Amino acid sequence: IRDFNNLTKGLCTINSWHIYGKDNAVRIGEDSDVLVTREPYVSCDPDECRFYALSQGTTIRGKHSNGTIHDRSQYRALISWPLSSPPTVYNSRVECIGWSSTSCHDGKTRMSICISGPNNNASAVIWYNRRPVTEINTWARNILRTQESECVCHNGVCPVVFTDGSATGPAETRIYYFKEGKILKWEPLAGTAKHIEECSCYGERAEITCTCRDNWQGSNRPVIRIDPVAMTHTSQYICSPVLTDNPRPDDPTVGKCNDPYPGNNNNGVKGFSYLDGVNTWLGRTISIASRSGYEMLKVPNALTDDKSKPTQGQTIVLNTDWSGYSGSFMDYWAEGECYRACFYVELIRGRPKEDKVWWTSNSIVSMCSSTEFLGQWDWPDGAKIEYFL
Amino acid sequence: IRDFNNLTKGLCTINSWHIYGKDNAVRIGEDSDVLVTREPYVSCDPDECRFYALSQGTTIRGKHSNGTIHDRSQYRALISWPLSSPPTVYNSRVECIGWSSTSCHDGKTRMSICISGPNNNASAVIWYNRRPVTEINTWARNILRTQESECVCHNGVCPVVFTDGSATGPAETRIYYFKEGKILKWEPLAGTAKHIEECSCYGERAEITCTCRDNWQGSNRPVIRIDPVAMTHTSQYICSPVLTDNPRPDDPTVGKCNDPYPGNNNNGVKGFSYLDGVNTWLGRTISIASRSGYEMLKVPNALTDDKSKPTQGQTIVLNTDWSGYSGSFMDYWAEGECYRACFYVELIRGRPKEDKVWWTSNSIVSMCSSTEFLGQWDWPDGAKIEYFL
Amino acid sequence: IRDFNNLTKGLCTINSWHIYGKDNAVRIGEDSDVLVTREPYVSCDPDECRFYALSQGTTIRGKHSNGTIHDRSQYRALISWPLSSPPTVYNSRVECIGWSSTSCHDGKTRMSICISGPNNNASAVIWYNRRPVTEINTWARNILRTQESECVCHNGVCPVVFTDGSATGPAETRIYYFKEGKILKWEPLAGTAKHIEECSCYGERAEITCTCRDNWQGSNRPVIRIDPVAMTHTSQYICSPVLTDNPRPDDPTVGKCNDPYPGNNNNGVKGFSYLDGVNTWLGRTISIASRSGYEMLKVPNALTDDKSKPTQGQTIVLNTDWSGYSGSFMDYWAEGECYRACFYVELIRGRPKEDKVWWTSNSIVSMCSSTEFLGQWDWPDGAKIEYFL
Amino acid sequence: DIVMTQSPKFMSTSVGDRVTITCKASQDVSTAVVWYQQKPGQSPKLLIYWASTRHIGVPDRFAGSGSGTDYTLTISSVQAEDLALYYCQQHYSPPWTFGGGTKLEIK
Ligand SMILES: *[C@@H]1O[C@H](CO)[C@@H](O[C@@H]2O[C@H](CO)[C@@H](O[C@@H]3O[C@H](CO)[C@@H](O)[C@H](O[C@H]4O[C@H](CO)[C@@H](O)[C@H](O)[C@@H]4O[C@H]4O[C@H](CO)[C@@H](O)[C@H](O)[C@@H]4O[C@H]4O[C@H](CO)[C@@H](O)[C@H](O)[C@@H]4O)[C@@H]3O)[C@H](O)[C@H]2NC(C)=O)[C@H](O)[C@H]1NC(C)=O
Ligand SMILES: *[C@@H]1O[C@H](CO)[C@@H](O[C@@H]2O[C@H](CO)[C@@H](O[C@@H]3O[C@H](CO)[C@@H](O)[C@H](O[C@H]4O[C@H](CO)[C@@H](O)[C@H](O)[C@@H]4O[C@H]4O[C@H](CO)[C@@H](O)[C@H](O)[C@@H]4O[C@H]4O[C@H](CO)[C@@H](O)[C@H](O)[C@@H]4O)[C@@H]3O)[C@H](O)[C@H]2NC(C)=O)[C@H](O)[C@H]1NC(C)=O
Ligand SMILES: *[C@@H]1O[C@H](CO)[C@@H](O[C@@H]2O[C@H](CO)[C@@H](O[C@@H]3O[C@H](CO)[C@@H](O)[C@H](O[C@H]4O[C@H](CO)[C@@H](O)[C@H](O)[C@@H]4O[C@H]4O[C@H](CO)[C@@H](O)[C@H](O)[C@@H]4O[C@H]4O[C@H](CO)[C@@H](O)[C@H](O)[C@@H]4O)[C@@H]3O)[C@H](O)[C@H]2NC(C)=O)[C@H](O)[C@H]1NC(C)=O
Ligand SMILES: *[C@@H]1O[C@H](CO)[C@@H](O[C@@H]2O[C@H](CO)[C@@H](O)[C@H](O)[C@H]2NC(C)=O)[C@H](O)[C@H]1NC(C)=O
Ligand SMILES: *[C@@H]1O[C@H](CO)[C@@H](O[C@@H]2O[C@H](CO)[C@@H](O)[C@H](O)[C@H]2NC(C)=O)[C@H](O)[C@H]1NC(C)=O
Ligand SMILES: *[C@@H]1O[C@H](CO)[C@@H](O[C@@H]2O[C@H](CO)[C@@H](O)[C@H](O)[C@H]2NC(C)=O)[C@H](O)[C@H]1NC(C)=O
Ligand SMILES: *[C@@H]1O[C@H](CO)[C@@H](O)[C@H](O)[C@H]1NC(C)=O
Ligand SMILES: *[C@@H]1O[C@H](CO)[C@@H](O)[C@H](O)[C@H]1NC(C)=O
Ligand SMILES: *[C@@H]1O[C@H](CO)[C@@H](O)[C@H](O)[C@H]1NC(C)=O
Ligand SMILES: [Ca+2]
Ligand SMILES: [Ca+2]
Ligand SMILES: [Ca+2]
Repeated sequence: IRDFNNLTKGLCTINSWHIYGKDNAVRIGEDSDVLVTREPYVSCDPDECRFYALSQGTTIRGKHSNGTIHDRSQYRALISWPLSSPPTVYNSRVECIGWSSTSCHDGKTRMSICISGPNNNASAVIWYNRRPVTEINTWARNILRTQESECVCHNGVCPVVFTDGSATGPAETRIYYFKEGKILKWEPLAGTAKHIEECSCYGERAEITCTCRDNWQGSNRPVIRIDPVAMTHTSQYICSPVLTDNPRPDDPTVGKCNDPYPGNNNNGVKGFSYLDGVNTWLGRTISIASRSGYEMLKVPNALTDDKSKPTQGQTIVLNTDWSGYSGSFMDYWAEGECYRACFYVELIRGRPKEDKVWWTSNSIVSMCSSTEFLGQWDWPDGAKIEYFL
Repeated sequence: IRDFNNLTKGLCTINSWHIYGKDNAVRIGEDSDVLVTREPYVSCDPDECRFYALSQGTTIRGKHSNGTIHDRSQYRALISWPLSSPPTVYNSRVECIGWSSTSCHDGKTRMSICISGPNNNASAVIWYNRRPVTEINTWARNILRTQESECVCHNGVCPVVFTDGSATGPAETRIYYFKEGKILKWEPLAGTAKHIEECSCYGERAEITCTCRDNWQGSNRPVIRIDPVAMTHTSQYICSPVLTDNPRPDDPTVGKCNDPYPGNNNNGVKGFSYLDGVNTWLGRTISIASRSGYEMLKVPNALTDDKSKPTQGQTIVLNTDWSGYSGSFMDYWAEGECYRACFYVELIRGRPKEDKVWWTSNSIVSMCSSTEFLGQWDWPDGAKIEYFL
Repeated sequence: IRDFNNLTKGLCTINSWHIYGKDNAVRIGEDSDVLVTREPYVSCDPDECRFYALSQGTTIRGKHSNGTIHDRSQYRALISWPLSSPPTVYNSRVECIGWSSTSCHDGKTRMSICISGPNNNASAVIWYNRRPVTEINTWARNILRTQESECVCHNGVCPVVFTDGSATGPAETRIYYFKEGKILKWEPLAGTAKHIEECSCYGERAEITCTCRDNWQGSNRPVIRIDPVAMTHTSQYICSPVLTDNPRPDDPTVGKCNDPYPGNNNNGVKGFSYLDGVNTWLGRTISIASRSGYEMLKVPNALTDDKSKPTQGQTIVLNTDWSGYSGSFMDYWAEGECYRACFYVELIRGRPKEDKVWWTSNSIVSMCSSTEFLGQWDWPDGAKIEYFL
Repeated sequence: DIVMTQSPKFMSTSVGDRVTITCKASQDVSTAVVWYQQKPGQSPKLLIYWASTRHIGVPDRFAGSGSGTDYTLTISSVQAEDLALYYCQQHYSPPWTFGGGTKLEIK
């Protein structure tokens, strides 16, 4: 718009899900100059919504796609392209160079942060209106990381959650408040959460909600709620027995609000949730051991009630199909009474599970929320690992 | 424009046809990253006209083009691209995800509706200004379908005809009136028509005409005329003995206005007509059994007089060449006294008739109307199924 | 902007370097329609920054890339494309035709000069607002050459340094002052420098600094400082013992301000420096014999003090990796107190050193300056000469 | 190649009565079955196409039917002159394959 954005609405009644975006990137990339990506996401400008994702600097088909299972390198770069077109060599815009990103638009223009570096000496640089403004060098010296999906801004201020430290144990997570590229302040993570990675965040009624990842001990997901106005936050867990991280222990009868739920240590998968009282919906893979299938569950009050079991659901990716990372996003500039909630599901094709090929790319699926009850379909990446041989 | 459109003119004198658009998509797609499409069409913005068509999510040449004879899947998507350029991976805009579409622009911005789903649990989502606004879940639960060409809007209101039900027998066809994405009302199909599929529609003098497809028993085409202002419609058949559907029984001496004309049950092909009194022109394939050839015939008063035989004609695609689907469109914002009438002809290349290859794509040919008598030429897709082997 | 640019600021405190741009052009060009280039650079419009470079008129992979080690021909052309995207056939803009360029934007629009011709009868044509305005035919008749990176303009006036003559001995170097395409005046090179090639220039506080190349006898680099306002210049050498040209004699204890430093005659490599008193930083390859590695060194007062040895450094390209040409650039329209200093490093892959292939292309790396101390990483072109066999 | 199979190959009906000649494709051919008639020592005459559409001017007493892989031609009020060989053809995808022809004896 030509004015900062204020999250003035609340979420709309989430009664079912309608497909919003489909990539088909790996299927088309078997015969088009498509980029190998991973860690995908979706963010909207006032003007348009786009698929964002971390490039690997090669095409699926090019011989340099070999060994793209490695997450970080100097060939990675946050890139961006039209809603539902593949991430083609000829239509991707490079947003900045790095192997961890987050990107959001504040009403006036957008902030993109790409983190780069060796693991022991990494730096974040905060791009604003496509020029580097601020940079933040490492603080704990072992892999500074961030969101992996869009951030949310209220009146110029965008909280961005960063973790620096070990994924196996206590790490230094700090919440930074930027406004227009400059750091307005930062505080350290406070609350009952025990470890923070890859926070999926959305914003309503002047407040920001982030479902993150507990990599050390959590199988239930930790939640940070940030007051963008007062520049404070808190962190608790999702009480619900409906465990949503992956791999996970099987779901209990009663769960744990102020602590990690035991069972699968040193692992996770980025994930999201829509926490709105009765209108709460959660999403987990269907498999407890692997990233196969992805499903949405209405679990009224899952944040707060520690025996909330699901009342309505929706199958998104079939359990005989692969999934991966998920994250929240909304089109904050779309017309209406409220926020249409939406999310995305990375579809990881490649190594390690499908190691007949040596690349790891992924596809993207997006859905937004309908007040209706629309019927459901499953949405497969779709490629046959056998035509690339 | 920055204002709704009102169909204030009438059609111009249609005396012959001048080529408006040529794709050559399959010929160029034998060595370019071209998309496999079908169900093509053409719609105009105030600003520009574009070729629209349902993508299959693969390039002609890529190994995932195999089995694109199947009409619906989760890899299909309404895409769009420049007038007469091929539907390339790098220049297609994805309008929405689904396997049945219709798209029109109301003077201010455009409406695109993509239908998706399993056959027994499908949903329509109505995109307006590139954001999902309304969605409509199925009503009869066996393949909800719609137009397959552009819709027409008068003062914000766009009637869109949908059928849900069996293509072999009575089905639930409803006319929906949208304005700006929201449903203003909908009524059920009323009149003497017996089944409705794929209505080709154009608009003049504040009224909307739709030549559709009778799939159950019709070999003559059923016609819906919709008052966009009063939000009502009626349906009768094309009286003329000049049968225009395909396959068809051979044309009679006298025909049938208020009923389907007997002979070829459970079949058709989407088709169009320009019904304007003396200035009526109809179009049918040249072959009665197959989709080969396409020709235009001036048949004065074909809607109403049931012995109207053609007085002037024009060969568009040669009978030794393939055709396919046709549909109407006009550039409602073009300058002048009247509406230049135009249409398109899908050129289906591939399976099942040319099964030496396993893909089904198509090319597009467009023509608009000249007051002149311009001489004629035939317009072949042009590719040799033998260079893809 | 819609107004000429005045260099009103000074450089910012240069304390470390943050990556600004990465191409990965050769890696992606092993399976995308990428152009073979060399002599790359980066210039900014008010609006955006772009990678510029001299095309060779072929793709890496096409059979006409063979013998692109030759510098000049009629297939070369100054081309331009998005920050950090590869120089693709489908996204390059041809700026003009020739084998030596320089390009800069004066606040209002941009000047591009491409030099062309046989070596004994060459001509420069100065394009302004994408139309040829002025042209300058040769003066010494043996290869008229120029900058190879962006020029700098103050209030309409852009000094551009040209050399015409022998690279082995005295040559006719003239400084031209253009304003809007027309020549405002030109003077001949004056000062203690002995030969001038490929001047890297940046601008601050109404003055223009150019670190050039001494091809005849210099291993220390000659520096031209041009008053854009008064239309005068002077030339001295970089006093510092920290020799920065390549190949070079090993660095001494005491150096030479007003003369070339002896040791390696008839050779160099285009290079740059940021001369700002204590805040001076220089850059040289790491190897004295070859273009491998590239590193930045803080050498306080290196212009003037002839025993200045480095106090802080930063490794940019590893000595086990290839480098090539470097040049300065800044985003003169970026917001703030000062000029963020930046540079680029051409990464030459191909013949002659890697002659297993017959092409010579290159990649590009860009970095800008941080006031912070950000940690360092090395940035390899990245391709494996073995996958092109 | 889609194989069309006819059995039996000889059939006998009385005058004024009915006969049903079965034809059978070896995969779903989507009603794209043509029936020709070859009157003893003459050309074939295209009788019906798309399983039931009569060509120009064959009398409505020739009725065809079918789905999938099973089609049939019925002749009612069998004239002494319907004695001929009846042939099904497939008209869906190349090459156009025929059935063996069934001979109709009049009883
Ligand atoms: C047209 O479309 C509509 C709309 O989509 C269709 O209706 C929808 O259809 C859905 C399927 O019928 C239905 O969802 C279901 O809703 C119930 C509530 O009534 C919900 O409990 C279901 O979720 C459980 O079951 C699914 C599989 O069906 C599991 O994948 C899911 O994880 C849930 O079970 C697991 O978690 C529960 C909570 O802890 C446990 O109680 C349960 O034991 C189970 O746990 C095991 O597995 C876990 C992982 O798989 C593991 O971690 C754990 O440890 C345990 O081992 C399901 O979502 C929608 O509500 C319904 N909506 C509407 C409006 O009707 C309609 O059918 C379609 N029509 C046609 C003709 O097709
Ligand atoms: C330069 O260009 C100009 C402009 O194009 C040329 O002049 C034009 O040329 C056209 C061809 O000469 C001419 O069209 C014809 O117009 C007559 C009216 O005068 C019209 O009847 C013709 O249409 C019938 O014939 C064509 C084949 O020629 C058929 O394809 C068409 O379907 C029409 O016949 C079928 O339908 C009729 C209506 O029911 C039936 O009466 C008829 O029996 C037939 O039916 C059978 O076949 C059907 C399917 O094919 C089947 O369904 C049915 O069951 C039956 O079995 C034809 O359109 C233009 O009028 C003329 N225009 C002008 C301004 O001159 C000019 O020659 C060019 N000059 C040069 C030097 O080349
Ligand atoms: C996280 O990142 C930070 C930030 O990058 C890291 O700290 C930085 O790390 C740098 C490496 O430790 C350090 O740079 C060094 O700084 C010293 C000054 O204290 C400087 O002298 C060094 O430069 C010389 O040495 C390098 C190799 O280390 C040479 O490549 C360079 O050319 C310099 O030596 C050559 O030139 C000198 C000047 O004439 C001569 O005195 C010397 O003899 C030598 O000459 C020979 O070789 C030449 C070509 O190679 C040849 O031409 C000549 O003829 C001779 O034969 C070096 O730059 C940064 O200052 C430091 N910055 C900060 C803020 O700490 C930190 O370590 C990282 N942390 C982790 C955990 O990894
Ligand atoms: C690139 O892919 C190739 C095959 O496409 C990989 O090949 C293997 O390389 C290892 C050595 O690192 C050998 O032990 C295997 O036997 C090789 N197999 C084949 C089929 O050659 C290769 O490792 C990949 N990585 C790199 C860095 O080249
Ligand atoms: C994809 O195309 C191939 C050939 O390009 C198809 O191949 C046939 O597959 C069937 C089994 O479904 C075999 O009985 C045929 O003999 C195969 N022929 C050849 C030449 O291999 C294949 O069916 C197509 N579809 C899929 C889903 O792979
Ligand atoms: C183009 O590349 C080819 C190989 O890709 C070069 O081939 C050599 O050409 C010279 C003659 O000029 C022969 O003596 C060598 O034996 C050739 N080698 C091969 C492998 O054929 C060729 O020189 C390059 N240049 C041109 C102008 O064709
Ligand atoms: C945004 O929010 C702040 C605090 O709620 C308010 O004072 C400001 O005027 C609002 N501006 C806009 C553009 O909504
Ligand atoms: C459009 O049509 C309506 C009804 O005919 C009329 O009242 C309105 O003013 C017209 N607006 C435009 C832009 O033509
Ligand atoms: C630019 O500089 C000149 C001389 O310093 C000054 O007179 C002129 O007004 C300035 N214009 C702008 C746009 O800064
Ligand atoms: Ca965990
Ligand atoms: Ca029909
Ligand atoms: Ca030298």
